[PDB]
Amino acid sequence: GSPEYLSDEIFSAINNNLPHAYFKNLLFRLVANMDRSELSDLGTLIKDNLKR
Amino acid sequence: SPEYLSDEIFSAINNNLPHAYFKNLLFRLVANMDRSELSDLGTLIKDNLKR
Amino acid sequence: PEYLSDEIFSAINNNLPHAYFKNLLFRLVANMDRSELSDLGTLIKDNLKRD
Amino acid sequence: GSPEYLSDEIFSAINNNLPHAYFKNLLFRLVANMDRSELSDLGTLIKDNLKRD
Repeated sequence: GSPEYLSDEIFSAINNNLPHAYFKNLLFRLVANMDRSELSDLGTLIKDNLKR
Repeated sequence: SPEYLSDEIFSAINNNLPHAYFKNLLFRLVANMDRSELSDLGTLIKDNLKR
Repeated sequence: PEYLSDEIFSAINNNLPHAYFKNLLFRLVANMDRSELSDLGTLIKDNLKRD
Repeated sequence: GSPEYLSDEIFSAINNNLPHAYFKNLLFRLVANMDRSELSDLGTLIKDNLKRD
């Protein structure tokens, strides 16, 4: 029975106290752990994000 | 200050973060990046898509 | 971190000298201060350590 | 026979007209395709280069 969502302000405030580099060591290790489908899912989200 | 974080210490890091942090995490960070940043990320993705 | 496309990486390198590709790594690691050195140092370890 | 050695000045010259992001990109394409053997090689060598001040 534990909420699956992190409010913005709490997100923004946790990230303000993480080792800066973590935000690439994450994506690299994330993108590295993806498969084909995970990749187009990500490519497309990226695609959208640039058009918006 | 390292540019890369070691495995077991990055686990130390993640380990003291509630799951909520990671839920739709990929989404969020992607939500914040730059044009060249994400432009960069798109290329890698398109690369491994063929790589 | 700028990403260099699989096609922008290939292009360049084929226009690089065959001799340029000779033990680049010592030159590089030579042209790689201790800071860098340790970063990539750690990484190889991790890369290796994996059971 | 083709050369297989480049003077420190040609190398360096050839590096300055190289995109700033060539080496990091280059550095990990090598790494990524190294087996346990070469991995262990470069560590030992990074180690060696650690204290060869």
